[PDB]
Amino acid sequence: TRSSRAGLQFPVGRVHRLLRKGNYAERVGAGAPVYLAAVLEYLTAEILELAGNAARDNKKTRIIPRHLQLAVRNDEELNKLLGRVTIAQGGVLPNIQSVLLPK
Amino acid sequence: HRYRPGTVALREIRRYQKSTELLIRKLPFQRLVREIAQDFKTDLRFQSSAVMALQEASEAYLVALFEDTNLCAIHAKRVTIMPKDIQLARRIRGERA
Amino acid sequence: PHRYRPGTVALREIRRYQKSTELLIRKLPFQRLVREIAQDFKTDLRFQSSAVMALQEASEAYLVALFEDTNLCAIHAKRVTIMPKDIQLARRIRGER
Amino acid sequence: NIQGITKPAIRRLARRGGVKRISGLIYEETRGVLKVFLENVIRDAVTYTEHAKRKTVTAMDVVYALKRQGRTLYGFGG
Amino acid sequence: KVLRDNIQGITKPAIRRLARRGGVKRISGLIYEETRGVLKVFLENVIRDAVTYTEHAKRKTVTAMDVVYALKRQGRTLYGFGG
Amino acid sequence: KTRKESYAIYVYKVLKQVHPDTGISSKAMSIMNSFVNDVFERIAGEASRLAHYNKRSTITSREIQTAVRLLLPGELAKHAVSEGTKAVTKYTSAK
Repeated sequence: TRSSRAGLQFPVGRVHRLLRKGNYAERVGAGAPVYLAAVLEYLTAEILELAGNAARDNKKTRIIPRHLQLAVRNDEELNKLLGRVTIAQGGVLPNIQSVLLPK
Repeated sequence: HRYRPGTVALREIRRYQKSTELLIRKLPFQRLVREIAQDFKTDLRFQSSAVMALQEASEAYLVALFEDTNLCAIHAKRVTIMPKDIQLARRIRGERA
Repeated sequence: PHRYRPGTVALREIRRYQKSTELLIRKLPFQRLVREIAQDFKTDLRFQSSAVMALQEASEAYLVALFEDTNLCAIHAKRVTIMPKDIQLARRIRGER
Repeated sequence: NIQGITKPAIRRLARRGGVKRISGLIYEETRGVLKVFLENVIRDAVTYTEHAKRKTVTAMDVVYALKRQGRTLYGFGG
Repeated sequence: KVLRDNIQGITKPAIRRLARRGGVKRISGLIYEETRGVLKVFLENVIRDAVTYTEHAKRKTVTAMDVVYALKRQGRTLYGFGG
Repeated sequence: KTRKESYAIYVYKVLKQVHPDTGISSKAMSIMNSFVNDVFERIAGEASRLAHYNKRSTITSREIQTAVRLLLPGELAKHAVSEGTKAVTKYTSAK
């Protein structure tokens, strides 16, 4: 493969195909399917990280959409990135405005 | 014993922000969807996932919207949301004119 | 002597600045500012004089758009004076950070 | 039909929304709002179906529509 | 030569002038600093991006185009300067 | 019965790399796959304009790189460039 040759889990082949076929440019370098597959791999790790955490915190062995949402909205940097994305079955973070609380 | 005005409203907020289940019964929603589309094209079929997709997108949107609505209510030293808030929310979003 | 009442010149000035298109921030200050911020990102940068002028065009537009929506927030609160908290509500709602 | 969007359903959405107290006129306002929303999304959706020469509006037409409109949704074949 | 405190170039009469074209009549005194705050987050955003284009184009000079591309990126498209 | 692709299995392998004793639902799996494709477009897209902007025909690791720096928030970008520059050099090692 090449996932091997770059220590990646993410299909370095698949990616090289998709760049060429998805009409981004005439020609496509050798490093880029690797650079990108990596960045894709990197980021899917950070999510899987904090969601899993969240599934532990929420006492489950399996990650459901909520755990993703919690991971995402609680992370300041990830939340920005997915600033315009609604995640199916995410729900919302619990947040109740002060002045609404009892006295 | 009776619970006071807004006490059950407070308990309900907690309950819904803790859950991720959809809040409009999917059947009348589904009928609303077909109605609206018929106005664009006749004799049409929907994938059940196509209806869910719409449902999720719409609710998520409305919730977000109430959030921002609610802030305007609060901005006006109020605690009740009112149509004039929604209009301001949307106006500033640049949704409405 | 003579003294225009409070708010009288404001209304005048609004009308003045709403007729014209000429930039409102002074040219030189503006540039010094942009050169700073850019330095603090990478040293040893030069600018096409038109590239500053672009950023300013883009800057004022934004802020005028901003004040517009700030102003609405002041008015939402049965007020006529704009306040940091107003700006703050506009930006939350615009979904800025 | 539209009035099929029940008052209690609209209440729940506002509760998940963080809202404590709700005026009567809201409920109808919500409806126009929701309507406008679906319309635009379904208009774009259908246009995709019309262009795909399909009787079936798919999930992907929807998904493509939401993208177009900057309301991207995950979980239906991104 | 070193550059310091330039945001205070954004004088109060100007932050005023903009607010007027903005339809604002009455301005609270705590506004002028918040505006500078905002203008800064704004310029830091466009120029972070403008610059990234300039670095990619392997240049020491930032062009009208790098700016315009940045704005387009940030969903604040601008006509009048190329593109 | 059509052979529809995804990133599913690799998402999993990476899941094991980070949380060995944890699993995932189909519903969340879709979200991970959506997430991947979205991010892939956004980066690929930026890269694409980058090339054009610079009157050049090739999308190299460099284009991808700067694309990443425009697309990502300060910290997340930072690590991304790492993993990016790393796996590339490690790739150009082997042959």
